[PDB]
Amino acid sequence: GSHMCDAFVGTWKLVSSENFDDYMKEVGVGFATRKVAGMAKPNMIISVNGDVITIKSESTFKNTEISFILGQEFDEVTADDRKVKSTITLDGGVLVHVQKWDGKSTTIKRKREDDKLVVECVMKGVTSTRVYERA
Ligand SMILES: [K+]
Repeated sequence: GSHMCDAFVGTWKLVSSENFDDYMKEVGVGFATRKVAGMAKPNMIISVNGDVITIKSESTFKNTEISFILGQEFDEVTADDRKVKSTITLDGGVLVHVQKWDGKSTTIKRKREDDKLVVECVMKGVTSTRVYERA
């Protein structure tokens, strides 16, 4: 069936993270914003309403929300307030998310492994990995 919904929906709390500072620095985030965001350990709520997928991130620091349809490009406003154009597709069961803006691109993969949800964000060379568990 759509096994995609079952795989992704629910509430995910961050449990580990590597290279995030470096990833943000590369994406262009200011030093103070990088630091506070580095400590924020946000939740990622994923939901599905028919064809429309929704991903929220809530911390005390900052909240964000995207709603989208796979393959359909949409305007997104990132946590650091980049005005970007996003496209999220489903590849092998992985959610691939591309952000284009000002000639730059960054790719965010979200993939289920075991009971975990692994997010890999790649900008130019720099790769960051975050791991989430169901809350
Ligand atoms: K927090």
